[PDB]
Amino acid sequence: ERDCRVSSFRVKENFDKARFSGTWYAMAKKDPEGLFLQDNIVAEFSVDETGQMSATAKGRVRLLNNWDVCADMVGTFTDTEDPAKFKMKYWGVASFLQKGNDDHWIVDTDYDTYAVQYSCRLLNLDGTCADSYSFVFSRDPNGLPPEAQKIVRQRQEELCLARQYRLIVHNGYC
Repeated sequence: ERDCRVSSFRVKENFDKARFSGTWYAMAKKDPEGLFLQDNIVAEFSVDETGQMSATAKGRVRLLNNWDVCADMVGTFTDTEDPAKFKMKYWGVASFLQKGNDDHWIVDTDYDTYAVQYSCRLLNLDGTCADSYSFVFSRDPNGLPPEAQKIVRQRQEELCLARQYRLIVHNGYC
């Protein structure tokens, strides 16, 4: 029944930045081709007076051949016609870490407990994603409440990414 084509994905109606700001702990990730950001990923989102969102991040990274650092990132959200969809230009502090420009969309959030972010870097000829990534976000490093857990799972399914995610640990690396 449900569609798997990008342009169909729902997003957070009336997305509010302000409300969003703050610390978010990554509980689950759905890796894209060429994984970066391993685990212990904590993100600190903000917005300045203009209405411009931005954020930093931090987590383990597994460089080539086993060499794991504690990266520190920087993103800067470029709006779009739709409130929940942003163009995110990111880069790390160390000129050697990864740089890019990725679509960042807020699929769903309640602002105070969980969030579900989505990103599709390369579409297929059929409209489905050929290279995507997801983040389940939790305002608490211990998990979300059974109630939040439920919509979140509902959400992972609407993105046709269910049971594709993987638990994100916070064992204290960073």
